[PDB]
Formats: sequence, structure tokens, C-alpha cells
Amino acid sequence: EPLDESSVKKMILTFEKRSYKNQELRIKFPFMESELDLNDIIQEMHVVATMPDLYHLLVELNAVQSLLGLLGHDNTDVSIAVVDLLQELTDIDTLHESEEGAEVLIDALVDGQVVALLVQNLERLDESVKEEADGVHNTLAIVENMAEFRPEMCTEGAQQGLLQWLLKRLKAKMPFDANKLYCSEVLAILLQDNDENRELLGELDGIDVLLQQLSVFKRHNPSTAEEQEMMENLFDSLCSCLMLSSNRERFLKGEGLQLMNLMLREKKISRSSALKVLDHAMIGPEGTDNCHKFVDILGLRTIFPLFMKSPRKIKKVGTTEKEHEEHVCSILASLLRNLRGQQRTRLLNKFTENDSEKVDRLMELHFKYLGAMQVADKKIEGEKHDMVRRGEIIDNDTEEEFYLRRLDAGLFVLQHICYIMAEICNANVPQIRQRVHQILNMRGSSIKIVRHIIKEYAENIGDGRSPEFRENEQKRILGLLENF
Repeated sequence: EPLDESSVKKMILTFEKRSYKNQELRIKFPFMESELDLNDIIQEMHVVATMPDLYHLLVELNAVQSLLGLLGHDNTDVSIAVVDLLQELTDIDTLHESEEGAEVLIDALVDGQVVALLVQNLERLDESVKEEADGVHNTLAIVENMAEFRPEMCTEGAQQGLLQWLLKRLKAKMPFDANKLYCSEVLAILLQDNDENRELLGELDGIDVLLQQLSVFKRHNPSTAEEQEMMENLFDSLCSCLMLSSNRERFLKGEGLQLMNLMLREKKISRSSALKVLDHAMIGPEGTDNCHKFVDILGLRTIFPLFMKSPRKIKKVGTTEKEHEEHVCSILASLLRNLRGQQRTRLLNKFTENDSEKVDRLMELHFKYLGAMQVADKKIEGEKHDMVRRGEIIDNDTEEEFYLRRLDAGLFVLQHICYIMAEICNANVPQIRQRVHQILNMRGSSIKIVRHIIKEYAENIGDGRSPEFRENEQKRILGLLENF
């Protein structure tokens, strides 16, 4: 026989007494059954998750509000009991089976500040024992759900000591368990599309935790396949934080530039996403300091071999050849934008050295991605003519699908390349300028195609940025076309 309203209410009530019963016990330490009465009933209570529509009963009978208080109970065997129940009750699919039922619980849970207490109970455990080890694990599972269910609770629950505890658990001197891995994805979830947490982590001196934690693989590849996932996860959190101007300086002070550069030299598995971190750190006006510091630590000597030839496939590395050339050219474009003085002069010397072999290379990359673009555009054009015959109306979806195909053919990288081409042709260095025009003439191609791309790259500059900033950049970029 299934369960109904009555079964649930008379199960909540039994719990609602047994808690109050066991609470009455200020007398110690005879109890031993009064407490273990409270366990198997919380245990028993799992079956409510099977009918999530009746979640309103846990609320209006003060069960959830009493479940919170049980987290701070002396015996930790009841804490995990509540924790496991809370996770059971909060699985993401169960939360979808109901609408007005999943809500009333979530609202109640965040109202009684569940995460704050989850951490308070969390910061008094001991993962030496499997039960408690699964305790922290099942605590993190809860957070993952409420965040996937309600991404605007991340800002809330992080400030309640979750993000602070996550950093601690990572930095904590323990071997690599699957719980350390779990904290890595939870930390990443909090930080994605969340300037508030990125600022919190930085204000909590968390950048140093990430950098130090990544520093171990500066020479030694991760043994486990799990750890590489944790490593790539930590790289995700770091890249997230670097998308906020405030964390650029913390990255500089933490010596993240020296570490990423170092990782590029060892050429371990770290090498692929380390290049990604360098791109994120030097991009935009807020990367100007790092751009200069990158040059002062001999960064040109590391980035330019990567520009001359792209790494071969190893297949244990996901990074494609195009994904690699996208970062290198992005980094180069940021340098050519932000570098002033002697650091700029050094960068420009890279384009003259060895009979301007770097320029010859830039022109090589240009024709490759131009062709790939030209091929993709003739294909889109053709599909459109097909759509006319078949009476298919081209709409917003068709155009969004057409655009993604342009991006995957290398639109952004070709723009960067042309920007670089323009920026170096403006440096009053006849050797570079003449070399560029000379190659275009031989290869039959034209300057006006490059001019085209620069204009389009200009008019779509700066997203999520000030309209005033957006106009100045456009003015700046377009100003490269004269004297080109």
C-alpha cells in the first residue's frame, strides 16, 4: 500500500515528538534509544521524496525548521542523518516532478538559512571515517542541487561561509579524495556568471589558494584521471575569477604569471589551459599591468615558439590546433593593445628578428583562416539558395545557427590576426610594413579584405562594457586603417 496525506502527517508528527523528546534530555550520559529513535525515523522519512508534491507538510508542521536545528546536534550521527535526508529531499529531478511543492521547501530551506548551518556542521566533522566522509560529500550534493535549481542562491549561500570553507578544504593538507574533487566543481558553480562571488573569493585571499593548489602540476602530471579533472576544474574557477577586473591585481601579486609561464616551459598537461589563463589575465585594459609584467619575466620567449608552430595532437589533451592558435593570437592582440614603452619595443623586435619570420607566419595564419571562412560562407550562401527553393523562410534561428558556423571556422581568430597585422604595420617599421604588403601582392589577395574585417571587428567590440568605452575603442581600432 502506498502512502498518502495521513501517512506522511503521522510520520512527521512522530518525528516532531521524538525530536522534542530527545531534546528534553539535558541529562547525561545515560538517550541511547531516545537518540537512535530519532535516527531511523529521519531514516524512515526518506520515502517523502517519492511524493514531492506533499512537501508542504514538512513546512507547516515545523519539520524543516526542526530539521535545521538537528544539524547542530551534539551527536554527529544525527547530523549526517538530516544531511542524507536533506539531499534525498532535494534531488534535482524530484524537484521537477512537483512545482508548488518543490518551491515551498526550497523557500523554507533558504529562509532558515540551510547552507550556513550545513557549513557549521561541516566545519566540525572528520573524514577519516567513511560515514562522516560521505557526510561532507552528501552535504556538497545538496548545494549542487539548490544551485542547479536556483542559481541565484549561490550568491547567498556562498556568503554564509560555503565558499570560505571550500577554499579551506582544498588548501587543507590531505591526500586526494573524491571529496576534494567535489569541492572543485562546487567552487566552480558558485563562481560562474557571478561577479559577486568572484569578488568574494578574491577578497578572501582565494586566488593564492587556487594558484598554490595548481602549482603542484607545474612539473608533475596528475596520476589519477580524477585529479586531472580537478586540475581542469581549478583552472575553470581561476579563469572565472580573472573575468573580473578586481582579481587581475591579486593574480599579479600571487605571481600567477610566473607560474603559468613556467607551466608552458615544462610542457606537461598543464600547458594547455595555462595558456588559457594567460589569455584571460592579459585581456582588455585591466590586463595592462600583467601584459607588461609578462614581458618583464621573459614571456615573449615562451609565447612566440607557440606562435611559430602549434603543438601536435596527443589526444589526452582536448585542446585542438585552432583552440590553441586562438589563445596565442588573442594574447598577442592584447599585448599590441596595452604595451607601452620598452616592453612594446621588445615585442616589436620579435616581428623583425630572423628576417621577420614572425610576419611571414602571421601571413600564413591569415590565409588559412580567411580561406576557412570563405569556404564556410559559400556553404551558408548555398544553403540559403536551397532554402528558397524549398520555401523555407530564413529566420532568427537559421541566422544564429549560421553564425555559430562562422565562429567555428575562426572568425574571432581571423579578426585578431588582422588586428595584429594592422597594429604592427603602424609601428613605423618599414621592414614589417613592406613585408605585409609584399606578401599580399604575391598571394594575389587584397588589403581591402583585411580592411573589411577590421571594420567589422571594430563595430562589434566590447560586450558587457560601457557605451563610452565602446565608442573609444571603435575610434582607436579604425584609426589604424590610415597609415596602414
